[PDB]
Amino acid sequence: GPKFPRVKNWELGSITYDTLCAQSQQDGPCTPRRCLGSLVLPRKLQTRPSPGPPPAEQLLSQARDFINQYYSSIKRSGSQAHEERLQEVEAEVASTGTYHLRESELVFGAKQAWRNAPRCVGRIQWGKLQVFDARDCSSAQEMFTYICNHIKYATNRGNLRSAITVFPQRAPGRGDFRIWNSQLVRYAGYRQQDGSVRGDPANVEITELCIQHGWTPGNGRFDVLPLLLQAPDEAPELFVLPPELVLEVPLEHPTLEWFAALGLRWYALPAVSNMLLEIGGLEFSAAPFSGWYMSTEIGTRNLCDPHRYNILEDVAVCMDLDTRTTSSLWKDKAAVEINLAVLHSFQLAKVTIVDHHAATVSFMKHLDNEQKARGGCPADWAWIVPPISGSLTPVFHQEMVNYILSPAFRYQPDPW
Amino acid sequence: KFPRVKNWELGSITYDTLCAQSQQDGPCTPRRCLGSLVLPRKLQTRPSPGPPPAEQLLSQARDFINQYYSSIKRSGSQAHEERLQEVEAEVASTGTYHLRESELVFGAKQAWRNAPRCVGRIQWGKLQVFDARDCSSAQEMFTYICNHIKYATNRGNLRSAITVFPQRAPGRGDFRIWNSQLVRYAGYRQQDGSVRGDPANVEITELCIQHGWTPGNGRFDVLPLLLQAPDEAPELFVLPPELVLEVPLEHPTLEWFAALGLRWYALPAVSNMLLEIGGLEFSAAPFSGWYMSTEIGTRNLCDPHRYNILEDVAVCMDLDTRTTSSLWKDKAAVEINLAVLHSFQLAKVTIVDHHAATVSFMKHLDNEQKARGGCPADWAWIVPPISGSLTPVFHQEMVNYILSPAFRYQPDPW
Ligand code: HEM
Ligand code: HEM
Ligand SMILES: N=C(N)NOCC[C@H](N)C(=O)O
Ligand SMILES: N=C(N)NOCC[C@H](N)C(=O)O
Ligand SMILES: [Zn+2]
Repeated sequence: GPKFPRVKNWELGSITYDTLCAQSQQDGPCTPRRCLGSLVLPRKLQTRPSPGPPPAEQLLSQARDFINQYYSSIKRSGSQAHEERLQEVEAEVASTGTYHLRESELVFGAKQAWRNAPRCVGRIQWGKLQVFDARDCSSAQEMFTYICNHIKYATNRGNLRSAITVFPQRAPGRGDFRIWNSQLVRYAGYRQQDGSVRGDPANVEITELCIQHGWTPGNGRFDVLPLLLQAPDEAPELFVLPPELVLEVPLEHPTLEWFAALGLRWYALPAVSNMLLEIGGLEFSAAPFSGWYMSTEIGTRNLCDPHRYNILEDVAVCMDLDTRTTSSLWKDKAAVEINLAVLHSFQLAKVTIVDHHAATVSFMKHLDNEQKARGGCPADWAWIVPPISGSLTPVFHQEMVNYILSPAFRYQPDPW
Repeated sequence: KFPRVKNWELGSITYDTLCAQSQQDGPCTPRRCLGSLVLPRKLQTRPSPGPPPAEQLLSQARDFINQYYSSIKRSGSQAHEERLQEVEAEVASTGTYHLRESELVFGAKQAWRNAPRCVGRIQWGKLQVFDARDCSSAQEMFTYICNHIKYATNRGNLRSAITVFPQRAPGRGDFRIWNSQLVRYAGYRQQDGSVRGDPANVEITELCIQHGWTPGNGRFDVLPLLLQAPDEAPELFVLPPELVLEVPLEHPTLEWFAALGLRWYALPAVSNMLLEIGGLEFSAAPFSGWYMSTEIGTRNLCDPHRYNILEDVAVCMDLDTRTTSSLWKDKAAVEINLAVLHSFQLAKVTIVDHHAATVSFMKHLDNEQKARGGCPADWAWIVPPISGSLTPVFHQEMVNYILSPAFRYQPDPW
């Protein structure tokens, strides 16, 4: 039949065609010979640093293209305002080499970039995003203030609200605005003497970087790291977040009274801050965004991954499960009780959280919405399915097509 | 060119060079990835309007022969050069050729090894290959099938096997086994849209009745086989009950579990795939090994469009079915997978849990890295349907491609 990817839902038997992928202008990692679709960081999603300004011709088309998406969203394609804005963009690129977005355009692309994120299962909220314009920012100290305002608004005392703060874009012959940390809120990872790590092994490099930059270290599993904010052509400056601004949740179990005594906890606000935001060819090297957690992110990946808190065994022991044999499914039993702990603790502290069931069910609804609106939705299957109970969620049975659409959130090299 | 692969749990890195030997294309392109698609019309070996191009067949043939002689280390020997002569001579005159039993045995093991969606490929060298290429009727097919079953089952101490029926011939029909597996439970579409038994088998259950089978009305009624000899209507054969080992499910601690009347067969024998070796295609080549507990406990019994027993168990367990946040689904699933492992273990029937299975797969990945410089894997299929990140494979990046010999999907004969 149709000349587009046929996509099927095995639970429902329903069929759809993805026509939206025709819009993709950025190549992926796969070729007809092999699928490189399980690679976390292929050199097809990552945006290398451009030491020199993008070729005027290529910037122009990415820009002309973005403006078109913008006007189509307001339903003024072909209009005088549309054609004028186009002439205005090339005029600016012609004399300066780059151009700038209007306030409403930035808000559009930012929402669009989230909307285009293949690995995000919470895109049913894509329209609800508070875009804080911070393109006026000119110092690392000011970045700190904006971030504190971001955390305050976004955290909203446990009734979290999605938001992103856009700092100045990459400008030729001038350094980038960078947040060295991966997230605004992270736990320190201390490299022990015996070789191990106290805290979060993931954050070991940044922890040592903060120390080398004047940070006075603590020695706990859950120490919140300080921000290492960087302004153009200046070394990064260290800033310590006010404890009152960082809302955390002490984990406890609804039935297993001893879970509380484990001293486990997690911060309520998830804010990626190392990702690059690309809109119409313009690159925003620092633009932290945040929403709310899905239970499995904390209870399974963060707490149970081998290379993270790895608390699976400790909980298994407390539960008195046979940790000597795999066929007892002690890893399965503990993980379920740990996720149940994250859910219970957050629901008690009145902090926002969504479980993997409700989360995937809502993404399916988002998929219907997008089929009607754009004829498809770029989705990364391995990332959409929860790290536990996979086939128990509707998304598992949903085939997905993955591709890159702009605007978008891309990975970028570490500033060091 | 050569994909840099990484394991995020150990931070180790390897370059897959084996992908360079892939000659068949997948559904992916640089514009988009379709790797999560179960069966694209592309890879699928559908029927043909005549005999395959001699040029193409000859090249896939010569290639395979090269593989075999490399395997026995006689690459270059007179026996190697004379087998190429025989194949060239035979293709040039008959438009096809035939395989020696030994080569077919090497092909089948290599087909399994190259299967990207198989997590148990560590056992790839251990395969009993029954040469059934001297079959001329459905009745003979059935006797060969009963032989395969009786052997593979081995009173519960399961062994991996494959029975290879006559290859495909241009202008002639195909030897086909209509059932997707030798052992399956019936799916009776009841009046009110409901489905008694296994929903995934509703169509084949109907085909059997259409062909004269007298159906039951249980949830676990073993289906009869519809075997088809070339250009002939399929025939109905009922498997001898003694041949079909089944395991009654019970929980080690939940006494009421048994009362649910749940059970599942011991032998997983896929009978609808096509085995291609050196350009030749075997439309009927049922193969079997043993179950990984998740296939039964999670997928077969818990999938929405399958038995879908999740809620029932949840209620017996007296869980909070009101909200999704009480994780009742996850809780019921873990106990269901447990009951399976207990039952198959109490009954002395081979079964491997997803933890043991994936650990062995990691080991296999290692062996293959040294052996052939890579290993095609379909991440979504290798990672079990529950506790994904709780297993070593989840944290392993994988490269997926098509190597030959290979098991391919094929159209339904009806
Ligand atoms: C509203 C709540 C949200 C939920 C529950 C949600 C959930 C998730 C989850 C489960 C992931 C997987 C992360 C991982 O496995 O590391 C993810 C990824 C992602 N989300 Fe969302 N998300 C939310 C909000 C947002 C917002 C507000 C943005 C941006 C404006 C966003 C952008 C992304 C991106 C770009 C990724 C990719 C992460 C990566 O590549 O490492 N998400 N999200
Ligand atoms: C030794 C015991 C074996 C175990 C534990 C094992 C396990 C598995 C599992 C869990 C899958 C995925 C099944 C699904 O999700 O539907 C699979 C797929 C498959 N296995 Fe194995 N396997 C074994 C033996 C074999 C043998 C003997 C062959 C071939 C001669 C084989 C060929 C394949 C193929 C081609 C697939 C893909 C199935 C499909 O596409 O539907 N396996 N196996
Ligand atoms: N936006 C959300 N919900 N998460 O984004 C990534 C958060 C990361 N998986 C973590 O667990 O910290
Ligand atoms: N070879 C093995 N183990 N299985 O292959 C598929 C069998 C299928 N998962 C089933 O549930 O019957
Ligand atoms: Zn792909």
